[PDB]
Amino acid sequence: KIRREAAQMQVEYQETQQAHTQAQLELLQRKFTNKALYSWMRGKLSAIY
Amino acid sequence: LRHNLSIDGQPLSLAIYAEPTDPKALLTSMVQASQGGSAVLPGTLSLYR
Repeated sequence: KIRREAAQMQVEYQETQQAHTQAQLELLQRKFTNKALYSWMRGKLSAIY
Repeated sequence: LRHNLSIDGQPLSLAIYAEPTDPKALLTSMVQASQGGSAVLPGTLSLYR
């Protein structure tokens, strides 16, 4: 039964792993330099060039 | 006999597992904003060429 508890807390460990990887993804999308800025870059540079 | 068990109280019908609904994933997207330009100041004409 202590082994069972250890397995369950391993499950919650990896669940927290998924949680903070999702947090990493969302903060990366919330960063300043992003897809909208880079699309502005590409479009303006293409036309003016 | 009333609760339909064994002689030692073990249930005669196996309890259903009741498999949970389990969690779901989350999603995020991009958000944009628009602005205008500043007022054009009339350039004070110098004397140079």
